[PDB]
Order: sequence, then structure tokens, then C-alpha cells
Amino acid sequence: GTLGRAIYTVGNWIRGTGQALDRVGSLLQGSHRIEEHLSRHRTLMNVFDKSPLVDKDVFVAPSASVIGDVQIGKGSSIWYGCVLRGDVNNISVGSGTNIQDNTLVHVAKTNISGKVLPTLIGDNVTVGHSAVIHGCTVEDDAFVGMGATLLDGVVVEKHAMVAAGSLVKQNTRIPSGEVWGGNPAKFMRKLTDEEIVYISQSAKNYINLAQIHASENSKSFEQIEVERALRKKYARKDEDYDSMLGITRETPPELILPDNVLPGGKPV
Amino acid sequence: GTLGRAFYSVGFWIRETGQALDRLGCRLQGKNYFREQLSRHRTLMNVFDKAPIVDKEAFVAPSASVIGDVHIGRGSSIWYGCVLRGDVNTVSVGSGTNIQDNSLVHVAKSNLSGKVHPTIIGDNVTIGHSAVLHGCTVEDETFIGMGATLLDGVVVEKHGMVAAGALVRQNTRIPSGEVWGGNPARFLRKLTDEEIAFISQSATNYSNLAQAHAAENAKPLNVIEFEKVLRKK
Amino acid sequence: PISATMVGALLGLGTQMYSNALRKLPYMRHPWEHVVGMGLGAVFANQLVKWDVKLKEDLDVMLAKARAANERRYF
Amino acid sequence: PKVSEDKNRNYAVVAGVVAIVGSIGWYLKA
Amino acid sequence: YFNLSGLILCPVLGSIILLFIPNSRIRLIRLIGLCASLITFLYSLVLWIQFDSSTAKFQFVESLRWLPYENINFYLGIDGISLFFVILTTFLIPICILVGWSGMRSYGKEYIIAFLICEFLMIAVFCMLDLLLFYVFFESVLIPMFIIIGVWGSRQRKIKAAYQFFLYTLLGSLFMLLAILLILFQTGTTDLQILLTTEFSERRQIFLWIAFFASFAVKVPMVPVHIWLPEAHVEAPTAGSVILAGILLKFGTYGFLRFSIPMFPEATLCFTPFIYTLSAIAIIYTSLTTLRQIDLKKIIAYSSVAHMNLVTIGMFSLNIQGIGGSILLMLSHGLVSSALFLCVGVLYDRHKTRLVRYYGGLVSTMPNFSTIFFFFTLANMSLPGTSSFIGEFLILVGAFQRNSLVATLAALGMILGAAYSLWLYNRVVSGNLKPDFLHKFSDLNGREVFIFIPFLVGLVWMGVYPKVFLDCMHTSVSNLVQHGKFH
Ligand SMILES: CCCCCCCCCCC(CCCCCCCCCC)(CO[C@H]1O[C@@H](CO)[C@H](O[C@@H]2O[C@@H](CO)[C@H](O)[C@@H](O)[C@@H]2O)[C@@H](O)[C@@H]1O)CO[C@H]1O[C@@H](CO)[C@H](O[C@@H]2O[C@@H](CO)[C@H](O)[C@@H](O)[C@@H]2O)[C@@H](O)[C@H]1O
Ligand SMILES: CCCCC/C=C/C/C=C\C/C=C/C/C=C/CCCC(=O)O[C@H](COC(=O)CCCCCCCCCCCCCCCCC)COP(=O)(O)O[C@H]1[C@H](O)[C@H](O)[C@@H](O)[C@H](O)[C@H]1O
Ligand SMILES: CCCCCCCCCCCCCCCCCCCC(=O)O[C@H](COC(=O)CCCCCCCCCCCCCC)COP(=O)(O)OCCN
Ligand SMILES: CCCCCC(=O)OC[C@H](COP(=O)(O)OC[C@H](N)C(=O)O)OC(=O)CCCCC
Ligand SMILES: [Zn+2]
Repeated sequence: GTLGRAIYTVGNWIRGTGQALDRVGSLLQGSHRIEEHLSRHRTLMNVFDKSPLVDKDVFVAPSASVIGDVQIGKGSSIWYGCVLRGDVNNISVGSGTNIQDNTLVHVAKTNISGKVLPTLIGDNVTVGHSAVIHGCTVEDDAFVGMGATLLDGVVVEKHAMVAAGSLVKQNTRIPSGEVWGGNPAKFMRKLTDEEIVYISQSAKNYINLAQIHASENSKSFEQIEVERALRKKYARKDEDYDSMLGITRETPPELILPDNVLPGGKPV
Repeated sequence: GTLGRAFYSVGFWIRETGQALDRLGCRLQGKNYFREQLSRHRTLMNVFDKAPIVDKEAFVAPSASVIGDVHIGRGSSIWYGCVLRGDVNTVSVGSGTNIQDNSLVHVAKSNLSGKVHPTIIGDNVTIGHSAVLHGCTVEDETFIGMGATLLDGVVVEKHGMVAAGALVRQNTRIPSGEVWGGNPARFLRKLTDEEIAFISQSATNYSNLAQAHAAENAKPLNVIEFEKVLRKK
Repeated sequence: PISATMVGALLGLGTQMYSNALRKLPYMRHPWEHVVGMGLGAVFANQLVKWDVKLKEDLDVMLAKARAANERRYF
Repeated sequence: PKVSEDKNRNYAVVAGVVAIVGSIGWYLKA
Repeated sequence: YFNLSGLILCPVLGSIILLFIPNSRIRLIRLIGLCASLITFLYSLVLWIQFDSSTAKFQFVESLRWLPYENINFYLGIDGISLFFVILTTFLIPICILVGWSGMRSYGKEYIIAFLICEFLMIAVFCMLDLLLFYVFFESVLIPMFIIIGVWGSRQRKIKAAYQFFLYTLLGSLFMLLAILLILFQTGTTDLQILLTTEFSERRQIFLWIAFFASFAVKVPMVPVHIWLPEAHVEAPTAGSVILAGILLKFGTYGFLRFSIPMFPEATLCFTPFIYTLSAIAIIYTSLTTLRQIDLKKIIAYSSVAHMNLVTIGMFSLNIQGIGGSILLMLSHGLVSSALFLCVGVLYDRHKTRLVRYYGGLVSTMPNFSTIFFFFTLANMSLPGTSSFIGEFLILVGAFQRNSLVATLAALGMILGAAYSLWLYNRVVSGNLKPDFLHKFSDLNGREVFIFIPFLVGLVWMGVYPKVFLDCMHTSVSNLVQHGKFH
């Protein structure tokens, strides 16, 4: 009531004094420091009357930048720091195919070679971290290792792999079942069936892993504070005192990950 | 100098005291919105007096990080994900260039390796995607390929092209009109007239594209999105 | 000269900065508690001097009493 | 919204103000 | 008005300022440390100017209560004996700071801080006129020197040398502390001026004198206890050896001059043949063992034992030539020996070795170093025109007047001293080069040239006109010669 109003007015006075002190301290610094501003980074952006068509189930990290004509299929994911610039031409991302951290997918200027085609990425493909794609036509069920660079005009056929730290030269086709790699990107070896199983399992594991990141990066301020308080409360345990009190403190469901992302599916 | 640093630190102390007072005033009123974990990233960050100087007609992506004494010419562009960190020395970016997506142009972090060479970028210079320019220098109207890894002490002459993914070793000079590629970088072939014309046209194409990207980035922040984020149930 | 007020203020500032250093924090983390430490150090030093004077006076009185008690042995 | 709602927190603020004022008076009056 | 308070507080401020400076600012740390050392040196030089040389009373006296009944208190004062020691211990610190200038990025702020705390502790040692507090600052030097030896040692041997030095210093220290306590209980106080006017029973003079000798003889290694000095000296940084030999070896002789030669005039006379015997064989044995050493820093370290044992012959002669001439030798030794370790430090910093075998023919590649090294070789071998000869000859004429035999034995010290001093120079400097071992050279830089300049000037200035130093001491050393005498 009256006490609450008085305390509110005192708080207003204190806030005004604090802001004045902040301004004075900024003045003494010589106005050299560049003040932090509101985040102007747009996760999804338009360029020329063209909007991305990100599907409902896709996980697009807030630090990612999906720009221009980008079409992304269900179950796929775009991870932190990734850039998909489809301003000049089209970029189509298939279903279940994840583009990993700091990766760049860009499309040529439709005249880099005269007969340029849009960047097409098939289904259930996985692209490693820091990879660079500049006009490829990666077919479905393919693997691109982390750090690999795919120049314009290349096609990665189904069930083919590009070794990490490779450079596939322009107009180079990787046949099915090969592990083309190296800086010239020459033939290394044939793919074994275990490698194919590993590729499919990695794609499915990333589809499974994108969900917790999506559920964590979309929380509100109120939910974040509650989860932080719960995490602090259950960080350390004391079974002896609980046994003395006859209680059993159990971790809330907000701090429990699904068993399908644990190393071996641990129920307990 | 040393007199300026003392005033800078005292200003930090007073600003910290003022922020603490503001937080205390917020707590009396019951508000706790200062606890929000907002991103502290600044597209233009300074180190004491070393502040980037960006021309008005230059596109700098909001996610690009420019730190220290960095000079950007008119018509140049720093695209998304770029990190241009020059603190121990200066990073000079000319007019009409284009630091393309996820590229890195930085200077050496210590004097133990020797003398830190300032990074100089000419005019109409094309830097490929995810390319590292670590204390090198490039003349105007040159091309740096995708994934290139130029090191310090490297001079790339005018009309010189560095092939994609090539790693130019320390203290290497690329002669004018020659393409250097592979690991380590070695002479491969001589540039043709058509490639020179394409290199010249790419700079103008990216300069025009940067204007559209800046126009789409300078629009007022959407209030519908802000309201939707505010109410999440 | 060196008064108790200044040595107390220096000890308070030093113990504040020492506490901040022991926790891997910057020396001038919270300036307000540095000021509080300076004030508390000055107060404690002045009180210590004021207590020391009275303590010495009491010791002198008590030793006078003890010597007077011992001197009675010769009668 | 010019009202502080938490009654318990308001009493803590009043007690802190009273403690500060009493300490100042104690250091002044004696 | 320059007093002993400011001279002692200057290193305190210097060490406190660097204590709260970020380590990333390496330049600022070095500048502030060097400036503090130079300011302290100028303060000492000013204190020299206003020093009266006609009164035996202690000058610039300052008092600070320690016990509640003023039984023991901080009494600071200087006389003609300890003034030059203060000047030397304030002059050596900036040189030590300048030694580690290039490689200072790795040492950090803990290096200058340690050296400034060292300077603080050594200034108070030469200025204390209280027997107990002289012991407190006497043994407070261990911690900074222990840290210097251990943290910034050369090889893994630093753990052994630090342990050995610490153990020897402790065993001397506590056996001295028992005597100090017995003196305090009997007399009542520990003030030096009061302890010099109290008659000690003849039975108690021998015990107290022996107990004092136990601690002092360790820091002026006589014969049984000069085995810690070589190891701890070789396992030390270049600036660390300058402190150990420049000043830390002057505590024993100063302790004898201040607390032994006066508080027991009768005990000193009885033990005079004992000191003459130990010093005579130490000069003969050490100057002979020096010939068969192969380490560069282990040869000069053995050139100090012979020189410092020649000093204790001078002090116990109890005449103006002896006591007065022994002071000049320590000032000369503090400059000549500390300059030789700079020369070795120059060689070690470039070529990480100390064996004399690897060195030879440097006269053709490092000529400025050879010229400077030769000059201090001449000073180390007691050449006239150098500060060492004045002290060396004045001690001989002070001991010949008391005992002709001890002056004869001590005279063979310069026979052997001139043997290894030039023979080392011939090996290291003269001869043919050895490109198989070492082939890259660099003569003295700007720092090394400038660092040696005050040593060059201060060595001939004392060597050709020692009257400036001598006339400031005769009033103070003559009152020291006779204390119990009244005729
Ligand atoms: C660890 C740091 C080491 C620093 C010490 C060396 C530096 C020198 C400063 C030492 C210092 C501060 C002590 C700091 C305490 C440390 C802080 C503890 C932690 C704090 C976080 C005390 O030092 C003086 O105090 C005197 C006691 O008064 C004592 O003199 C003996 O007393 C007799 C007994 O009765 C003995 O019989 C007799 O033999 C001696 O005369 C001596 O101790 C000494 O002279 C400086 O003096 C300070 O106190 C007094 C002066 O007295 C001053 O104010 C006084 O107030 C009234 C008296 O209450 C007086 O009416 C008033 O007139 C006077 O103005 C101060 O303005 C200031 O000058
Ligand atoms: C530029 C020149 C000036 C430059 C100088 C400027 C000076 C500004 C004036 C006064 C500065 C006052 C300094 C006093 C500061 C005291 C410490 C602040 C204490 C404080 O957390 O606040 C109240 C607490 O309530 C009290 O339990 C105890 C709090 C009682 C004390 C609060 C009363 C403050 C009123 C001061 C009078 C203002 C009169 C007007 C002043 C403005 C002038 C117009 C908020 O509780 P809370 O539950 O919401 O939250 C707290 C808080 O977040 C943290 O302490 C913990 O993390 C948390 O666990 C919880 O404890
Ligand atoms: C004596 C030689 C000379 C030394 C120099 C003396 C100088 C005078 C003293 C200067 C002291 C400077 C201190 C400046 C004020 C800072 C105090 C702020 C503490 C505070 O805000 O309260 C909470 C903790 O309380 C606390 O931290 C209280 C800690 C108190 C510990 C000791 C309590 C008294 C014990 C009796 C004396 C000790 C034994 C002596 C025989 C902070 O909470 P938070 O935000 O940090 O987070 C949770 C951590 N809990
Ligand atoms: C004049 C400014 C008073 C500002 C009062 C104030 O902020 O108290 C909080 C501080 C630190 O306590 P917190 O961990 O809750 O940080 C809370 C922190 N504000 C934060 O943002 O996290 O308390 C002190 O140490 C100071 C004790 C001496 C208080 C006089
Ligand atoms: Zn591109």
C-alpha cells in the first residue's frame, strides 16, 4: 500500500541516480567505448521478395543466418554459426539432412560457369563442421566431412563420402561408394558396409540430437529462470540427510534428457 | 597513453557503481529483468582507443565481428560471420573489396613469433569464403580463393589469384598474373584475360549485392516478432 | 606523519584487494566495498590506538599495585 | 504499476533503512 | 630533510606499487622497479652528503616503540662504518634489476618485488642499533633469497642448495638468538648504546662471544662452513649471485664490527690468535683450491672467501690501519666481485655454459668484454690504482704492527690471488677459438656497457683518491679501536 508506493518511489530515485552515475562514468571514459545495443541479427531474412520456407520441425539455431530463397525439409537442422545465403539463386535442403556448426552453404551467381544450377542437398545427408558449399548437388544419403570444400559444379552421388579437409575441384563427380578426399580430392578407397551404417546412424543421431537444442533455444525468460533455479537446487545431493528425513529428492523432468541421446540409452 | 588508461579504468569503476545502483533500484521495485541473458556481441568493438573506422557506404553484417584498429573503405563489405580482429596492429581494408561469408582476417596475437605485420587489403580485392588472412598483404584487383590460408609475410601482387584451399607459406610472394594453389602453394598456371574480366566484374556484383543486403538489414526491427517472443506459453 | 587513519585506510583497501585477488576476481571488482573497507580499516586502527593507550594505563596501575603488595614483605 | 507487492521484502527494506539510520545515529550521538 | 625513514620507505612503496599491477603490463613493472631503485640510490647519495664526520654519536637516529615498556624498540642510526654499506646495498639493486632486463618477460613482477623486499631488509640491517631487531632483520633475508634461489634456479639442484643454505643459516641464527636472549635478561635492554656501557663478567664474555661467532662465521665463511657458499652461489641467477656476494657476505664482518669487536673488548683479545689461525689457513687453502676448479662461477666464488678472510685479519688487528683498511676492502670487494659475476653472467646469457674448457679466444670476437674483463681481473688481483690494493695493503700494515707472522701468511694470499686471476683470464679470453664448440658471438650491448661504467668509475676513484672515503670514517673507526681502554 502506502509503504509499497514509498518503496517504489525510492527505487525510482535510486535508478535515476544510478543511471546518472553510469552516464558520468561513460563521460570520464572519453566516449571511446562502443555501447552494446539490441541484437540486430535476423535468423531468417529476405533479400529480393524471397522468403525462406523453413519447415515446422526444423531446428534453426538463433546464431544461424538463413537468408534469401532457402527451402528446408522436415526433420533437418541448421546449427550454430551456419550461413545459408540463397540470395542470388535457390538453395534446397532435403528432409532429415543436418548442416553442422559454422558451415556455409552459398549458391553461385547463376553465371559463374554459364550453366550454373542451384545448390541442392538431398535427404538424410550430413555436412561436417566448417564445411564450405558453393554450388554443389549433393545427392541423398551422402556424407561430407568437416572442413571439406565443395566447389561449384560438383555432384556427390548417393552413398558416397568426402573426406574431412578435402577440396573437390569444380565439375568433379564422386561416384557411389567412394571416399574421395585430399586437397586434389582424388580416389582414396571404397566404402565398406560398416561405413554406410555409420553414415545412416550419424544422420539419425543428429536428427535425434537437434530436438533438445531446439527445445532449449526457444525458451522464454520466465522458463529460463525457473530451470536455472532448479539446476542450482539439484546440482549437489545429500543422500544421508534425505534418509534421515525420510524423503527422496528426485530430479525434475525439466532437467532430464531423453534416453535416446545418452551414450547407450541409460534409463537410470 | 598511460594517462588515458587510468581515466578509462576509473570510468569503468564509476559505470559499474552506477549499474549496481540501477540494479538495486530495480530490486526494490520487484523487477528482475536485468537477469535476462542478452547477447553482448558488438559488430564494432574497440580495445581502449583502438576503435574500428567504417565508412558510411560500407555493409557490415550484424553477425560480423570487427575489433580493434580496422579501417573499411567506401564500397567495401564485410559479410556474415566474418571476424576482423586487428588489435596489436592495424587491419586496413580498401574500397570495393568484399570479405565474404565466414572469412577471417586477423593479425598475430603475440610478438614472440617476431614483428606483427599489419594486414593490408587493396581495392577491388575478392576474399573467398572461409579464407584466413593472417597478417599478410594483398595488392588491389586481386583474388583470394575459397578456403585459402595466407600466412604472415605474404605479398600477393596486383592481378594475382590464389587458388581455392591453397595455403601460402610464410614470406611468399605471388607474382602478378599467376595462379598459386595446392598445399603448399605453388605456381600452377597463368591467368587469362577472361579470368581477369570476371575478377573485375565480381567486385562490382558483390558491391551491388551488399547495398541490397544493407537495405534489408537497415529496416526497423519487427515488433510482431518482439511481441511473440515476449509471450511464450 | 603516519596517522592511524591513513594506515587503517591502506590496510582496508589492501585487504579488500587481497580478498578479490584470492578469488581470481579483478582487484577493483566492487568499488563500493573498497570504500567500505577503507572506512572500516580507518575506524579499526583508530580504535586500536585508543584501546592501546587505555590498556597501557591499566597495566601501569596494576603493576603499581603489584609492586606495592610486594614492598609490604619488608615490614 | 507504482506499487511494490512483496510485503516481506518491503519489511526487509524498512528494517535495513532503520538499521542504517540507527547505526548513523549511534555513531553520531555517541 | 633526508632521514633514514624515507630511505627505508622508498623500497616499501616500490614493492607495494608493483604488488597491485597486472602482469600483462610488463613494461610498466620494469620502469617502476628501476625508478624506485634509482630513487633509493639517490636518497642514499644525499644521505652521504649531510653525514657529519667529527662525532662518534649515531646520526639520523629514529625511534619507534616495539615493546609496550620501551624495553626494545626500533632504533635506526648510521655511523662512519655502516654508511657506505647502506650506499652499496642501495647501489647494487638497480644493477640487479638491469641484469634481468631482456628476459624479464618470464620472471614477472615477483622478481622485482623480491629484489625490492631484499633491499628493504638489507637497508634496515645496516641501520639497526638494537641487538634483537638486528637479528630480526638479520634472518628476514632468508625468505626472499630462498624464493630467489628456488623459483628462478638454473637446474634441479636448486632444491638441495636452498635447503642447505637455509639449514646452515637457521643453525647459526638460533644459537645466536640464545645469546641475545641471555644478554637481554641480564642487562635488561637490547639497545646497542646501552650494551656498550655495561660491564660483562669475564666468564660470560667467552660463551656469548662463541655464540655470536657461530652465526657470524657462517655468513663470513671461515673454514668448516664454506661448503654452502659455492653450491648456493652457482645455483643462482646472475643477479642473485650479485646480492649473495655483494651484500650477504658482508653481514658477518659487519656483525663482528658492530656487536663483537667493541661488546666484548676482553674476549676479542683472547680470541685474536684463534681468528688469525682460521683466517691464515683459509687464505692459503681457498686461494689454492681455486686453481683446481673448472666452473667459471665456482672460481670467482672462491676468490671471495680468500678476500673476505683477509678482512677478518684487518678487523681483529684493532688499529686504524687494520679496521679502517678492512672497510675499504669490503667496499672494493662489493664492487670488484659483483662486477666479475656480471662478466660471467654476460658469458652465460649468450652461451648457456660455465665450464672454462668451452671458452677461449674471446679476445678476437668480444674485444670490449675482454677489455672490461681484464680490468676487473687486475682489481681482483690487488693492483695499485685499484680499490682492492688500498684495502689489501692497509690491512697488511695493520696486522704487521700486531703480529709479523700473520701478516707474512696473509701476504701469500696475493701471491696465489694473482695466480688464478690471470690464469683464468688467459684461458677464457686469450688463446685460439674453438668453432667446434661455439661459433656465434655478440659483444657487450648498450646495457652491459652502461652497467659496467659505474663499476669502472667507482673502482679507480676509490683506488687513486681513497681519501674521500677514509676521512669520513676515522672519527668513527678510532672510537671503535678503543672501548675498554682508557689510556
Ligand atoms: C600494522 C601496521 C604497522 C604501522 C605501525 C608503524 C607506523 C607508525 C604509526 C603508528 C600509530 C598508528 C598505529 C597503527 C595501528 C595498525 C593498524 C591495525 C589494523 C587496522 C586495520 C601509533 O603509534 C604511536 O601510538 C602511541 C600511542 O598513543 C604510542 O606511543 C606511546 O604511547 C604510550 C602509551 O600510553 C607509551 O607509554 C609511550 O612510550 C609512547 O608515547 C606508540 O605506539 C606510537 O608512538 C600512529 O599514531 C597514531 O595514534 C595517535 C598517536 O598516539 C594519534 O592520535 C592520538 O589520539 C590520542 C591517543 O589515543 C591522543 O590523545 C592524541 O593526542 C593523539 O593525536 C594519531 O593521530 C596517530 O598519530
Ligand atoms: C550521484 C550522487 C550519489 C552517489 C551515491 C548514491 C547513493 C545511493 C543511495 C543509497 C545507496 C544504498 C545502499 C544500501 C545497499 C544495501 C545492499 C542492498 C541490499 C538489497 O539487495 O536490496 C534489497 C534487500 O533488502 C534488504 O534486505 C536490505 C536493504 C536495505 C537498504 C536498502 C535501502 C536503500 C535506500 C537508500 C536511500 C535512498 C534515498 C534516495 C537516494 C537517491 C538520491 C535522490 C533487495 O532484496 P531482494 O530480495 O529483492 O534481492 C536481494 C539482492 O538481489 C541480493 O542481495 C541477493 O542476490 C539476493 O539474494 C537478495 O538478497
Ligand atoms: C587484523 C590485521 C589487519 C587486517 C586488516 C583489517 C582491515 C579492516 C577490515 C576491512 C574489511 C574490508 C571488508 C569490506 C566489506 C566487505 C564485506 C561484504 C560482505 C558481504 O556483503 O556479506 C556477504 C558475506 O559476508 C561476509 O563475507 C562476512 C565475512 C566475515 C568473516 C569474519 C567474520 C568475523 C569473525 C571474527 C573475526 C575473525 C576471527 C578473528 C579472531 C557477501 O556475500 P556474497 O555476495 O559474497 O556471496 C555469498 C558469500 N557467502
Ligand atoms: C552502492 C551500491 C550498493 C549495491 C549493493 C549490492 O549490490 O549488494 C550486492 C553485493 C554482492 O552480492 P550479490 O552476489 O547478490 O550480487 C548482486 C549484484 N548487484 C549483481 O548484480 O549480481 O553485496 C556486496 O558484496 C556489497 C556489500 C556492501 C554493500 C554496501
Ligand atoms: Zn559466394
